[PDB]
Amino acid sequence: AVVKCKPTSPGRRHVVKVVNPELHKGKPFAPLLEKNSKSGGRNNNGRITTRHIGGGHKQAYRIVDFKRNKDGIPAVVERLEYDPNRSANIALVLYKDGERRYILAPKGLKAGDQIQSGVDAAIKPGNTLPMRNIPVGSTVHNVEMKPGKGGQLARSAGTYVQIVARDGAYVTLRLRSGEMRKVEADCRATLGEVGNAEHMLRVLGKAGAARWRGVRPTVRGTAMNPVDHPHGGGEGRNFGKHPVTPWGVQTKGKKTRSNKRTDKFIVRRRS
Amino acid sequence: MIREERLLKVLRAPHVSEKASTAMEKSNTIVLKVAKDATKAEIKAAVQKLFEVEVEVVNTLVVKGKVKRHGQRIGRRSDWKKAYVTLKEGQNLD
Amino acid sequence: MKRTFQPSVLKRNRSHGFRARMATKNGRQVLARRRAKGRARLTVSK
RNA sequence: AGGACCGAACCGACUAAUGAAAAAUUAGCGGAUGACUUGUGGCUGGGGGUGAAAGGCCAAUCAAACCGGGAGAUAGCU
RNA sequence: GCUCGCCGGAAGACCAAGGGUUCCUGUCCAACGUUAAUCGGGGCAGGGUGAGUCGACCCCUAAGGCGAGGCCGAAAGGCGUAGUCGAUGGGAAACAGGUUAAUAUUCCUGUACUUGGUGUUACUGCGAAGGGGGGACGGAGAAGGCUAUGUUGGCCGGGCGACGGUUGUCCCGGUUUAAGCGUGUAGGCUGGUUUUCCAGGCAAAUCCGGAAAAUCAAGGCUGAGGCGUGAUGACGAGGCACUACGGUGCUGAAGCAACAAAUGCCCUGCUUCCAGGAAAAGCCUCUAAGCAUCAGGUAACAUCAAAUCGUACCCCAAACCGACACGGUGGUCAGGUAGAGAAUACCAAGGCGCUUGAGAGAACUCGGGUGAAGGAACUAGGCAAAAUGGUGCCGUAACUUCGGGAGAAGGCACGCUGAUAUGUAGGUGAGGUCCCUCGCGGAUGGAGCUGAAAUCAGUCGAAGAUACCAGCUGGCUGCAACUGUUUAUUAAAAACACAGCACUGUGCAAACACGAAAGUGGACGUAUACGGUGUGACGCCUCCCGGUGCCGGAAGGUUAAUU
Repeated sequence: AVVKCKPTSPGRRHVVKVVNPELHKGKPFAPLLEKNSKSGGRNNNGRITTRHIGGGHKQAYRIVDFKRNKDGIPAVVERLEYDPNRSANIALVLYKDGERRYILAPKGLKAGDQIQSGVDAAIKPGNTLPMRNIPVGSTVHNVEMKPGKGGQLARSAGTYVQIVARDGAYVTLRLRSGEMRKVEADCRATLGEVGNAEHMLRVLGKAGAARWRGVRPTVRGTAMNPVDHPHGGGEGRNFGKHPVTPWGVQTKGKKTRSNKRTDKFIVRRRS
Repeated sequence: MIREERLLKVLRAPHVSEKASTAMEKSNTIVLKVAKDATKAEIKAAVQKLFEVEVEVVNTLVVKGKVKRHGQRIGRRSDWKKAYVTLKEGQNLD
Repeated sequence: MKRTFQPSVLKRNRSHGFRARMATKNGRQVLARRRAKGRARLTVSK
């Protein structure tokens, strides 16, 4: 649930927590963990390639299963867990054969729930099956774009995709953006919405919170000198130019999709 | 097994000093100048063969060379290896 | 006042020492130049 | 509980008067569980870096570092 | 040498880094030392650094570096796989005393430990580049148990006072002892043991994981400290022999108890929070290829082994970074009295008086003290000074986002003595007595020890938070919500940032960015996400598309290479 924190200090006043009690209070499943060091938004050349990334808390990498290939073995959900690497919550499941995996926790899922991958599997939340097997009109998440690859669409805290149509070897998805997109019908997909839907109701409430999430501050181009950004300079507050990136490209409105290889799959762009 | 020839080369001199004398008298320990490359075992071997005397143990150390000045010109003395060799009880050395 | 030079031997060696110089072409060139000049201390190496 | 409060260390540098000091002093002053501070090592290189943005900082050097070279640049000027 | 003064969370002690002989001894005083110098971190000579257990090396890895092939690139070269390097992190082992002019966990004395071989007898499934476990981990908070350490008493040794008193409820000193081995406690974690099966752990697995079934409620792991031993020893106040006045040799009493007590240890624990908290080896275990009655494994016992390099000295500084014998510099140690305290004051241990002195006692300058009457009249401005300043209790407005405002404001009490109470409330807790699955056990018991706070009564002073230490307060108002950041060295702000808001791009080989490219970041993220732009908490809110941009359109006009 969302919880507005009492204003016992400024910087706590405007804080709203999203507190789920059903998460695992404990150390995560250590076999599925692995190291994940921070970039600082800097590439192999050592240059900053993406501004405003830096610091934040140490995090392990939970190895989430997005491919979801244990066909026919029924799994049972052991627990829901906090993943620092994503807006969703993950769920530690236990297959009948003794293997454990992390998956994206879907909306209704909780400890004890049984889930299943495969063509044969029951059309119920958390179950995973090819989109030719999934009924049209259903909400799905963790959608593969290429068969066998692993789920790429609808992974974020409260997302889901609608299967609007199945026309032969393809199905048309209504993506969360509003883009309609053709996808091969043999591509896999998990039933239902992804879990942590009140994630968006959280409000950080102070500068420090942002920092804790590894986000360094962002300086406004207009606050700079002309040598630094296109918006810089001016005595007092001036801004007599069309908005643009730090590299001079228009920012308010100018489209930047150039991919002519996948234009065929996009049925309708978002609006 | 150290070679005879090697052994002969190892041991450079006896070291005369107050401390050395004290060591000799009280602790039955002789203070030698040895080759800088000479390991402890080798030194011990040399002592045993060349002075005919049982060795309890060898402690070594490297003495660093002093920097000196001959007139205006600066110049460093050589480093050299000192060895305290403790002889077994009752071993009297000439 | 914390002055600019704050010595550290390992750091010095890694930065400027012989092996570092050797490692790259430009470093090598520098060494060569030094040699040509007649430098006694070819590198920072003690 | 807290980018909560008072306050030493520690980090800073608002007022003051005053070479030992190429930016310090003494007296007060701000922060002091954090967007804190600090050791060691690492990475980013010059129209390049880095910048909670002052054209700041990049070895007492910065509206384009230093070293060497083109080079005895050119100087209707002194 | 005797006084005096200063530091004492340091101006003391021990290290790292850095330096590199500055250490110690003798000797010399030209230069160096802001003066003199017999002295010196100066000159010259000699001496000095001892390790299986400390550190490096070594084994393991992090960020990152290099990188066979490889991919990419006019050349140079870039990126990167296998790998291999890389500590600031993980990995076996030593303590006490004694000694040098100068080293010591390194020498000596005592008492220990480790992991390797080799050989043994005893046994008999061993075996990895692989599987599993483990190592292995955050912040904050709270205690409880402890010790370091200190205080008092007891004990032991010495003392009987340069001036009134001082054979006592008097004075001074000491009262120390390790690792190791044994015990396995306060306490923490977990249900164990056996059997059966199984699409999992790249193959196999007797291991792990998962299913069942049986049976027993104690099983195991962890763990400070204490106690015992170690120790008939060592050390020991000071006494006693020699004396090159440096010291050397002999000798040696007591060596207990209580209370207080860490920020250290149990604690890598527990509780809790969200921001969700390295890796790999050593270590344990499982098997595969294999070998097969051999090796290898564990078992004690014997023996051999542990090389190499560092070890002086300075290390908040006269030895390092600052041209100087001139501010900066990470870690560890942390006594007493007062105190909340690592603040402050005075002291201990220990270390220093800052390498020019001597006079004088003008103006003026610096740093301080006090000041009649007035009290901001000063001045751009109360700048600077002055003042306020503690604990407890009473009391406290507007306005408010209901948290605040607030330590609002303002007041009262405060010492010492006695009594309450030859020391209370509390804290601690010995004998005795009882129980007992027997121990570091449980009950009862209260000796002794420690010990606030208050009330009443008296009492001294001008003054009792007496020194040091230690808020000035209130009223109206601009700006920025707030904590933060910034021009190293004339600007700390109203500037930047900020949570929040909006627009806009981006469907994943994402947009975008760094790269002739390969590739990398974005992100092991996927539209509740990421980028860019503006605005800047919260509250109430927020006409013009003609111009310039952007978005969409494509009928016509115009329009490149090409032909």
